[PDB]
Amino acid sequence: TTIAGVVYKDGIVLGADTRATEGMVVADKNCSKIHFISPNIYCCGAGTAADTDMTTQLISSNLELHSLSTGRLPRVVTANRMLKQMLFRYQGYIGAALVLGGVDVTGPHLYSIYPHGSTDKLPYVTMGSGSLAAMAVFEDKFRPDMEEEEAKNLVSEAIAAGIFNDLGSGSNIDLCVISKNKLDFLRPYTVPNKKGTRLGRYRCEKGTTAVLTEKITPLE
Amino acid sequence: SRGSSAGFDRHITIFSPEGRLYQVEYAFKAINQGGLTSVAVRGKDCAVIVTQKKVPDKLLDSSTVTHLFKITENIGCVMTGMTADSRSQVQRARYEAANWKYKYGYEIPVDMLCKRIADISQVYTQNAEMRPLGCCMILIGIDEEQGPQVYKCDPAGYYCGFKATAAGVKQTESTSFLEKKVKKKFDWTFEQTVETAITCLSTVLSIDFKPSEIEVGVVTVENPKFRILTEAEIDAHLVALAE
Amino acid sequence: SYDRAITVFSPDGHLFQVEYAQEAVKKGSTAVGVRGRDIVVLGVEKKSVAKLQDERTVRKICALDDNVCMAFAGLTADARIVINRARVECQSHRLTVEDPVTVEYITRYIASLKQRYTQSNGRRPFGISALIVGFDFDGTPRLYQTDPSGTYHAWKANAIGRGAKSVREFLEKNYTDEAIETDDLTIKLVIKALLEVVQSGGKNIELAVMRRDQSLKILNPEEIEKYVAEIEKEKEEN
Amino acid sequence: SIMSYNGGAVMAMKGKNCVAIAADRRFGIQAQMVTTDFQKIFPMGDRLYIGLAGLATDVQTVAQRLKFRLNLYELKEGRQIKPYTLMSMVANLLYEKRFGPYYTEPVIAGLDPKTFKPFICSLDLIGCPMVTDDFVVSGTCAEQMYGMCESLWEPNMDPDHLFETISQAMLNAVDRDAVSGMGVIVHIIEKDKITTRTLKARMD
Amino acid sequence: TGYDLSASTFSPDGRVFQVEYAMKAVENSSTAIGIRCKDGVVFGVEKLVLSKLYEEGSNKRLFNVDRHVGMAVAGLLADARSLADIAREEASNFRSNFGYNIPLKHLADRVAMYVHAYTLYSAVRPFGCSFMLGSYSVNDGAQLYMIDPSGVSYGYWGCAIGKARQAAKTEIEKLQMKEMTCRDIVKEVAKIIYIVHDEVKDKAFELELSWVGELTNGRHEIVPKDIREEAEKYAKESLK
Amino acid sequence: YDRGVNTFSPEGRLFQVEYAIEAIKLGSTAIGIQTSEGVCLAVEKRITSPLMEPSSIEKIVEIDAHIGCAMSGLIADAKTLIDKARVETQNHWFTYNETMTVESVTQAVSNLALQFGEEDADPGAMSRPFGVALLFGGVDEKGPQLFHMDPSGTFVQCDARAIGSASEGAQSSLQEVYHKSMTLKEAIKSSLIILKQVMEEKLNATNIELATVQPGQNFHMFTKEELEEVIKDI
Amino acid sequence: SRRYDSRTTIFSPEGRLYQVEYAMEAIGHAGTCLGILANDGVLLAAERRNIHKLLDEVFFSEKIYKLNEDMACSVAGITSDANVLTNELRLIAQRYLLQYQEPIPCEQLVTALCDIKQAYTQFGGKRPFGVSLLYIGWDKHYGFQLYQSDPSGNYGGWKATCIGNNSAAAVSMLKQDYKEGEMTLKSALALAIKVLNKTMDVSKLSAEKVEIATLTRENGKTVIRVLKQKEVEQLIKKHEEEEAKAEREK
Amino acid sequence: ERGYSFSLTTFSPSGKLVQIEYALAAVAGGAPSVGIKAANGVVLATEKKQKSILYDERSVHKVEPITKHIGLVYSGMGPDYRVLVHRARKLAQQYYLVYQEPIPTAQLVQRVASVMQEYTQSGGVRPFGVSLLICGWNEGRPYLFQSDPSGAYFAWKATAMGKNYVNGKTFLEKRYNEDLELEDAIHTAILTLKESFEGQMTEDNIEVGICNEAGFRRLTPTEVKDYLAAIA
Repeated sequence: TTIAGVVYKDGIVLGADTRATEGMVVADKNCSKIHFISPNIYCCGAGTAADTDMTTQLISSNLELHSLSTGRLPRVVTANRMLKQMLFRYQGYIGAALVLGGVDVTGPHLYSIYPHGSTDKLPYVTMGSGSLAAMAVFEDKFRPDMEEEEAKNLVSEAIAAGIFNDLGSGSNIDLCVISKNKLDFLRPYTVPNKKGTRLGRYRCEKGTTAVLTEKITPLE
Repeated sequence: SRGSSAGFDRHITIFSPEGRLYQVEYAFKAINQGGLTSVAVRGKDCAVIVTQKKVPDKLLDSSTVTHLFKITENIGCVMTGMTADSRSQVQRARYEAANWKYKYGYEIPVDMLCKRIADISQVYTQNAEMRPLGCCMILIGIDEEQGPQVYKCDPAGYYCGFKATAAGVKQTESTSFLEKKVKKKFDWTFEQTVETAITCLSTVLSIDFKPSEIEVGVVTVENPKFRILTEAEIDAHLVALAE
Repeated sequence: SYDRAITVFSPDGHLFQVEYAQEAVKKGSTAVGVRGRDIVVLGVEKKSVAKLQDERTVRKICALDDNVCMAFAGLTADARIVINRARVECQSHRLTVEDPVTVEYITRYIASLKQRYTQSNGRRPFGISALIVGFDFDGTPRLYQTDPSGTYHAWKANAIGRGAKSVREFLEKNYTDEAIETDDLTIKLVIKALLEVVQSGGKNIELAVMRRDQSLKILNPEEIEKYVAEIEKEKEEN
Repeated sequence: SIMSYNGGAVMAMKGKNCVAIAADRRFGIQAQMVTTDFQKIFPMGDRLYIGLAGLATDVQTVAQRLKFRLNLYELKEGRQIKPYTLMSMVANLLYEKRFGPYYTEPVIAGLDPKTFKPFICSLDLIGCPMVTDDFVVSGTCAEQMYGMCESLWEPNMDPDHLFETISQAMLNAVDRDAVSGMGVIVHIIEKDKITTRTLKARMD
Repeated sequence: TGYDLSASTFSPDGRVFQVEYAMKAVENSSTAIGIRCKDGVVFGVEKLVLSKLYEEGSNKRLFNVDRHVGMAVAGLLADARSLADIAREEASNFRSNFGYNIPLKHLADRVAMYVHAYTLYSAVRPFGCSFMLGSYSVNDGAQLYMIDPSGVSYGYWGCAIGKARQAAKTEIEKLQMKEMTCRDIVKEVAKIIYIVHDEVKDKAFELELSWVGELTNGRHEIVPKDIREEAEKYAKESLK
Repeated sequence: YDRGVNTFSPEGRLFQVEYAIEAIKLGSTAIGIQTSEGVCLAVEKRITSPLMEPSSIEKIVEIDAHIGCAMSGLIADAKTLIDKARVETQNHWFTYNETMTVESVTQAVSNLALQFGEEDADPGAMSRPFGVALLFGGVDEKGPQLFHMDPSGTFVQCDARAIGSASEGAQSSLQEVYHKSMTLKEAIKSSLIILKQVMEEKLNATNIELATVQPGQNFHMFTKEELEEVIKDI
Repeated sequence: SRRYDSRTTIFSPEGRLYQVEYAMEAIGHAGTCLGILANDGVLLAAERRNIHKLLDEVFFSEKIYKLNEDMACSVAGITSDANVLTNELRLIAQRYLLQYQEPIPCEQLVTALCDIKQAYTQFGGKRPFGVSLLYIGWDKHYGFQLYQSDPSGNYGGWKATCIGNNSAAAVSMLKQDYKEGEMTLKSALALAIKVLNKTMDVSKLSAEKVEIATLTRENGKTVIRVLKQKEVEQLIKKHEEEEAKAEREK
Repeated sequence: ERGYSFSLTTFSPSGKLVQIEYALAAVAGGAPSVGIKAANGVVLATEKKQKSILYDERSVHKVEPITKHIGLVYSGMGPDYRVLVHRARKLAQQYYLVYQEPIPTAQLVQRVASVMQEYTQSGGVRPFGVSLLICGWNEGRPYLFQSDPSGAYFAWKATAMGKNYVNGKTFLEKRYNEDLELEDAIHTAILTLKESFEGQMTEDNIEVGICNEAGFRRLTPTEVKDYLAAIA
């Protein structure tokens, strides 16, 4: 529930947390909140995770069809416009707040998309429940035309702040960098949180539990 | 003299014994029925469509019979065959281009527009309940990363990219002129391209046309919006080619 | 979307499609139906016995309810769909009335279906003539015959399909009030009527009988054999 | 509360290369228990089981429709279902009812048809894919089951230890829950066999 | 057969004989002429008097499709009425969707596209009517577009549709109509229509004449009666 | 095939409707007589074989308690129109608390008539015209009435009309023996004797269906005993 | 459209239906299919015509498909019609399975297919599916049971039947050499090999020219096994040996 | 738009779809194409003979991909090929959306066959005048499918559609090996193409796509002419 994106001197850097939770308890620590769309387009989704996943899959399929028909690389602008029109057709009932980053023929682009269908092109965008911490980190340590490492560190710090100041994000950070030339998608970018081992290991063997019936049906 | 017909093979577009579609191939000569020849060429950085303007009578407003249509700002087109069919295809192309612009956020590439128009023409060819729009459209534009582009659809629908081609009664003669010109000269500038475009019509049809007897459209990489030449530019190019 | 008028009035107002459906009915298998004073009997020629064949699936006599049954003559597939639609109509009537179905009402709505197909767009009528046997509430035997033209009429006895005219003209002279008093005489009458049609006599023939609301059953092959022997006994003494 | 209307508890973890999936057996209305022999784990393949939790009617309907489309696919295609494909297909099935969602949170467990690599995943009422290597749980017992698993689960487990761990997990997660339990069914999918067992749980 | 039975098929050469028969059906009808000038567009249409029991102004071939657009028709008059209804429907739609009166150029383009749309399918037949639309605007001036039954719309300094269309065109060529005065052009239209009318071919006849232009405050209207008798007298004198 | 369902003749009429009229003369003979004391309808059954039950062979149908109808032609096609007429009469009663007038029933039947085509309306519609001529006998506020419904939709109010196989000639003879001041008994006697004379076969109670509508009584169909009572004098 | 319609969904002056007659004739010159019943199973023999060496032949079976868990089919005629028919049959069989939680009876599924085929012949204006279908299966009510259906919509239940070229000769061979009620799987298989060798005498019995399928009931489970190429070679060898033995004894 | 509800394709008295035979004749009269299988991939080759060089042969493409792992070529009419490939692309995208896994080539060919059958048995429509050679890779295996205008399909190790197609098939049979490599497959395909090119093939006139475990990819004229030089 903490995703962010930024444009640096070369292209786009996208980042996301991994604490996918339903209700109030953590359901997963390895959510894939940075969806692939095109070899030059990625999008980070927040909110109803199923809706975000279906939206990203549909956009990826539509841009696959478009690019393969036109013989050109997919555009961030066409993806953004399709997202806007579809979400607006559903009047925001698709609980998906998206950060669409990518590099196209006209240059790197970053867009903030709201579930009601509103979109905006901004150099740095944060979204999710923990969006405010990452937004503050960006407003504090953002510069125009930053280097690759500076952008990566800034996004990492923003995700770390969102993780440590929100109760719906953590346990990993995901990064994806898109440029004019190279696309990198490093999922376990940095694991700022570890787990201590169980001090007293407690294990059981057969005969510790009570079983009523056994049924073996060997397969081949 | 015993004008027999083979049922409906020669009457509606169904598969003929010779593996042909008779009403599809009638459209090729339906292009000729218009009696007008349109030839288009592209330079290294420009694309020029030159078309003779027919004036069967002074009593009609010849300033309003211009057959060059701007599909978008940067896409111009000209058609051959039935003029009503030409207007319908121009309207459909404008609709599709605008729809692509809204649905995809940027101007439609000329190749994709030609592909969509060709698919619509194939919709007519496939169906056996509609006239297969016996009209041929040729369109121009300026494309990034690829340069000036000229595309041409057809009632059959088989389109292709090309340096230069023509549609009309004397499209074969214009094709021959294009063959001889491409085998003679290769390097083309803007003025050479426009001079060759005028020379194609002049050599093929041999009319010594007046300045008002043609309508010419150009797309250049200085203001990629499709612009139509007026009488001043027509006379300038005429005298330049003459000298 | 398919709405081409198939059934149209030819010159002199003759429905040539109806005539062709009648031709298909005539070329179809032979079926007969008698309405005895106590029972109703249907007899179908199982022509081309074609051994190694499960005759259960090709049985042309199908029961619609506990008191209604029909035997067709014509197209087997149109017969099957009409039997399905008649099962639908009988069940719908039983639901909406919670009373036992009426043979005449069933035949009437089948005739209405046939007339709708004659009057419809893009459709052709059902090339089958149906003999509907059954019993009313009071146990009154009912025998009706409907044709692809849509007309249905009640008959004391009749025949449909191949040789239908010959069989019905034989029955109209062989039918007497005292000849259908008991099940034995009715079965013998139907068997001697179909004997002129079926070459085998006993093995290329199938008989079904319905009593007054008594769970109609199909006649056993041994019963058919012994009753053909009985009619031969009558023949030798007469 | 609609998913707790009937109650439920389903889990699935991974072994060294085998899989354990277990579920409660109690079926009844919010108040009374009707049947204690209800089946909640259904075979979507020879080496692939699926557990469903939530509204019992939605469980049964989703299972029937899933078996419908799965059988159609496998008859059209000629290969046993791949677990990832089954999970994606059921997730799509749940998403098709975005405005009419089935109040069910299912889990899918099994082995790769050719690799026999363990696979487990979970969904929600909309059908959100959730692939977690260690374990996935669903139902009204969610908190108890998560707490049990996050300490009882270890990587690279033999089938017998895997069964012991999952059996203890279900037993100790349903005995502290009121709308689930009354018998636990456990399926252990090993490389070349499956073992189906009923635990000696408290029936009340 | 096969090449002239429907508008959805080409001739072996690629012709549309149904549209050619529609052209025949619009040619054999009565004459209808439209002249545009620098300050107005006039229409003079020829009415066949089947019997004197008819009213003057009955079965008008002049329709008023927009607040400023007229329509002079020839061919099947019921088809002409239907096309006038379609034209006024299109004008109403444009006014509703854009808040101002439709320009004549786009009106004619849309109507011609509609006409051509019913020349493509075997489920319909091409219209048996040709029609000229005249309008005026403060920024555009006087405009006149003629539309064929095929669906082709062109601007005409002056056009004629009917039997004597070519004769009317040829004799009126002496007029430099592109910078003339609407009032006198009405009289010249009366003249040309009287000469091109064949009294022997049609003994009984009537004229329906109208203009639209700057003198009309940019709204289509019929000729006032007094100008009608004066133009009729001028035409009688020009008959010589 | 080739010719459509909406095709006229060179002289300007539907030859399909002409074929329908030809089928009308192919139909069974029916007779209707209207008098001041009611209206009578009769029809010949045309029994094919004695095995056919006379009960199911009835060409006279009740539209309402005050309306009877005689059909000639495609008797299978006539029952749908009869059901439509009855449901329309009952709708009129349900709406206006009165019995529907016979003339309005005939007009509505004409509205249903000649409504068919290939692609002209909803696909679930008629393809061919009704091939049945109808005689609507009835009693209403305008006294006894009788209407000849032609399949063309050209409905007619006629005092007496004979239709079917022996329509013409028999209708002229009926007119000659018909008067403007005949009683109901005279009407039934005349209709019965004309039908007996025009019978193609020896008629009896099992060869004819008779019905009447009276100003006081409802629509009553003559049973066998009264049929024999009225036919023995003729 | 009156002149240019094909009006394939109307009657004929003599009462027949030309479209179904032509479909049956085309099926007659189409591939060979044979179905037989044994006391412990039912066997199918399907003949593949296009046997070019360029075939990948990776499929388990070409004209033999599996309608549902306990019923198999053999198609005769247009293979694309066959594919669309087969997946429609699978769809409706699984529909019955969903609706009743019981394997769909073979008679039920055959009746449904014949209903839809008859309706498609009845109207729609389209050319009928010119494919004959031969269904085998096992059910609670009749167990092993096989049907032959026709493009006209008519079906019949048989102990054994064949479709394709020399259909009359094949059915004569069945009527001569089929032991009703006493046909084991081995003797049924031998009779099937005999038919495959005889009803298509041109291009005499070849392993790759035909495909063999069996359907049995083991432990209350319907097992559909497609005999492999080595199995078909074993059948060919057994047929050659038995024919040689019969001729030598003759 | 009304739409004819009567199928233009009808059963002849002999039962042969003579209309489909004419469609196949149009396929034969169209430009030829070949497809071939290797032990570890599929190669599709075809020729694009335009008119005189005024056509920009580079601008248009004939080999088309459906997915990253599926490509195809056609013999016949380009207008039909465009709509058919576009519909196949839609079907593959829909399958990927539903099942989150790449389309198997067999299932895609089955869907295309169903589309062709619907076209042939429906009303108001002309049968497709193309034959598709479809290459695909899935589950670490190669697949090459012939799909005819009749709507049927086959898995063919080698095929040749168009003019001289029977001779091309025989030539492939003579020069086909069961365990050849992709290099041998390219050699055989180019050899067949030059044996049936009729007019001195050129790197521009030959367009080739290769499908293997790395996916499907179309060879650019550089390596195209490189392989033609290596093959002679």
